[PDB]
Amino acid sequence: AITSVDSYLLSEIKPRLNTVLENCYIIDEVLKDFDYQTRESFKEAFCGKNAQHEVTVGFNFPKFKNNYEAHYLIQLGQGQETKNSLGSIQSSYFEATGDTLVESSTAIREDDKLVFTVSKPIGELIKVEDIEFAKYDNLQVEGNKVSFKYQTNEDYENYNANIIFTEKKNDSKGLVKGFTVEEQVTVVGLSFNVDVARCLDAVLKMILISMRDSIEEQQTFQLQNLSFGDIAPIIEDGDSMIFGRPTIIKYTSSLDLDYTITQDINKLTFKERKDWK
Amino acid sequence: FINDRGIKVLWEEAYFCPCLNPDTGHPRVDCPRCHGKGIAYLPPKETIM
Ligand SMILES: [Zn+2]
Repeated sequence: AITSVDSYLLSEIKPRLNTVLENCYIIDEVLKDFDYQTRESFKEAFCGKNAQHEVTVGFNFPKFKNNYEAHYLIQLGQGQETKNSLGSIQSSYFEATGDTLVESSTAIREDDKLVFTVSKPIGELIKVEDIEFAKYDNLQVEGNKVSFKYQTNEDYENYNANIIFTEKKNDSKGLVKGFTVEEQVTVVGLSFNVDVARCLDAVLKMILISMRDSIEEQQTFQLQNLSFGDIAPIIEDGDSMIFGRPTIIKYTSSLDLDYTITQDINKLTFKERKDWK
Repeated sequence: FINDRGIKVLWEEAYFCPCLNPDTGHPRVDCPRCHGKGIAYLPPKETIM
């Protein structure tokens, strides 16, 4: 697909940041190496459900004033194409497949089959969690349902699973045409307190490490590489300075389009014609 | 003195438009209340400046 690393990072960082900040022992583990007073002051101010201060995330160049006490500024950077395929063919498909998804589901009995229901039509099934079927189990997929023989499996009549699958758009042939790009985004934790900037740096590094395992950047946005700048005053001529430490996140990812092929051939036919010269 | 020396103007007061994207923080370019500027304006007021 076409991709937007900045909007991915914003969407991914915001919930993760919230869920760490609402959970005191995570911060208590992340900041174990800092000075005791720095740790306790940060945990008192920003952390837990009762926290009176708050962190914020957003893109650069807003028209309004931000929470300069603690704010992650996201800042889309450079990139370049790095590797190309022969014919620019990144892949080919017989059935137009959408995004990868993971969904929780439960088995139910139906007509002496077990079935799992999924919210969308299954374009491909990658994994039913914790199950490997035998041929006897007569595994079949149909529409948005996975179906599974009941006879030997009655103990599992309400078994709970996670389905990893991917959507289908439509039944069509085509070529995925495109290339790989290596692209940079900068993130900086702004604070007018230097110890807050240093803690926001630690929290962001933890978040990015945790992010490396996510399906989003396992399937796309691969090879996350991190670089770190000096701590410096970002703005120097207010009533106080604003400090930050930049980090650069670099990703390798595919830019591509679905070139559908309308041509289809369903019968050869043969004829002999005679040359009398 | 000001009423003698100033020209008549219409003054309208700025405020940020509530159409700003809750994630990206940028204005919606199709917004009718503000024509792609992030700033909406209250009804005009007659003044001399
Ligand atoms: Zn508007």
